[PDB]
Amino acid sequence: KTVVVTTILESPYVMMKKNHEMLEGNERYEGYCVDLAAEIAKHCGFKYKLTIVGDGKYGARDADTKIWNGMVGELVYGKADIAIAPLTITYVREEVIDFSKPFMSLGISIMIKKGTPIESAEDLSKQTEIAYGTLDSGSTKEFFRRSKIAVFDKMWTYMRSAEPSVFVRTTAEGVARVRKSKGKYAYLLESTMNEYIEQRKPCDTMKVGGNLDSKGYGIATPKGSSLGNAVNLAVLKLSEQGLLDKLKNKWWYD
Amino acid sequence: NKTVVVTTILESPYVMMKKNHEMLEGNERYEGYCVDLAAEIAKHCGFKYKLTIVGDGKYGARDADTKIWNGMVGELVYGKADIAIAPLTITYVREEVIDFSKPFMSLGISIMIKKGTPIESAEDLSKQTEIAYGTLDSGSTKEFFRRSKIAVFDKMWTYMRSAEPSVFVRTTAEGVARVRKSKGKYAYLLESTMNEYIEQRKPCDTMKVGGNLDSKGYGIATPKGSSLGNAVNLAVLKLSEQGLLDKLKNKWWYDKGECG
Ligand SMILES: C[C@@H]1N(C)c2ccc(Cl)cc2S(=O)(=O)N1C
Ligand SMILES: C[C@@H]1N(C)c2ccc(Cl)cc2S(=O)(=O)N1C
Ligand SMILES: N[C@@H](CCC(=O)O)C(=O)O
Ligand SMILES: N[C@@H](CCC(=O)O)C(=O)O
Repeated sequence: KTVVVTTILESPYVMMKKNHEMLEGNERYEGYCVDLAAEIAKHCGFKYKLTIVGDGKYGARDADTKIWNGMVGELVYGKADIAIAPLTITYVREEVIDFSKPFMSLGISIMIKKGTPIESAEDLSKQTEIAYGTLDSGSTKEFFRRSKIAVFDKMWTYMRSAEPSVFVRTTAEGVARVRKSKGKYAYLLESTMNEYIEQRKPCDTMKVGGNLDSKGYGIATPKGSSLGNAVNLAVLKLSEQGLLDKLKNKWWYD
Repeated sequence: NKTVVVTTILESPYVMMKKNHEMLEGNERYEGYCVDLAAEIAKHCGFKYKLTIVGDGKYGARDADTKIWNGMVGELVYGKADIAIAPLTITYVREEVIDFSKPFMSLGISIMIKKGTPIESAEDLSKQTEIAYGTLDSGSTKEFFRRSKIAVFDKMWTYMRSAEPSVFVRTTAEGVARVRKSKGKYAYLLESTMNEYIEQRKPCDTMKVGGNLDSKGYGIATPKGSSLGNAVNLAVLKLSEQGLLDKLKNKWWYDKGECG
């Protein structure tokens, strides 16, 4: 009767507390999604255990084996009962799992070293001095692979063959490359993470131009889960009480 | 298979009467964002449909006494329509009685003023009484202020609910006209989508001030347990990821803007 929640280490959604080595269970973690999980469980009235996804991935279907990895796979293959994390609502995912109404908005955004002469995605697709890449096994990478839009298709064709790999396993990994590469690398990531980094030291990164798309994160359940309805209503309630806004302010507090 | 009844509402630029509507019939009488959206959705889910303007011209609220739903929500609840394709706001009380797809457009509650009006925030409105302000009836915006426990919004509700004469309007157009005619003495609380649209229409004498008071979206609504729900939801996501929804908003908001 304990609900297994799958989630992922991603600041400021889920982070390890200081001195977590002597802590146990859910008390090991803090962040936006940790608070969110507590509020949902309170409303739906269930006990839950937070577990970090084994592979540290969000969820992608390996075209070769047609096997889902990451948090999506955990739901699909019955390892978890619910995903509470910055998991992007997409078409391919909605085909295999259920999403609640979005609890937070985001768009794919460009992260440049401050001062970098880039103002748009067109600018990136018209230069080769500055490199660019995305996170592996995520919705951002799938966006460019699938985009039949002019600029985005060009950006993808460069990215898929880039040597060495412009793709990273973690968001933190992509952050460093923008910083190290002296303005020769632009990271493609979601505006939420981008806006978060923009506020943190050494404050040398910059969100540039508008978002490339418009979407949201949603709480995910296995298809035909009895938990789905109550969770969706919980999210809506929290939104209308303004609690989602206060959580955003709290963890993106400058 | 049967012709699907679509309930919707005459709200610019979502559903508008074509210039030659009087010599047109069926769905051909109408044009707008939601009309194009309905065509796209129907094509993917492979159904034929008939657009129907909701009888009472309301979005949907539940009578406190009779517990009866009006507007487009009522149409779905009592089985008069199979689907709603309109700027219908996703809310908690509505999700309890009908289903919504994932949102196809984002909005927040915003403030409309006549240009030059000394108001830059909702707190500015709550602090004064010289400038009156209100909302649309039978809609999600009015329910927001009625239900809010946030001090400034509750202060605004306490004012609005007892204001004389009534600061509430029956249509968006009535609300816009009231802003334009009141010489800066009326501000209108409406959804950012509507606000931004009007901002681009002649006489170009209004504007949106401050940030949005909340964050939500419009969704395609179906009766609970409808078999159309899944296909429609998937269709909305597909159109979103193809960039179709962004192109539709550009077409109806800014591609024909009249204020430069
Ligand atoms: C179709 C649908 N769209 C457009 C939007 C729009 C805004 C937000 Cl905050 C979330 C979503 S989503 O993730 O529910 N999905 C992609
Ligand atoms: C909870 C949920 N929230 C926060 C949001 C946020 C952004 C958009 Cl575009 C739509 C919605 S909604 O209408 O699906 N609903 C109110
Ligand atoms: N939120 C994304 C991961 C972040 C990214 O791909 O940039 C997902 O759900 O796949
Ligand atoms: N979109 C609102 C109506 C407009 C408003 O209330 O401002 C609704 O669905 O109730």
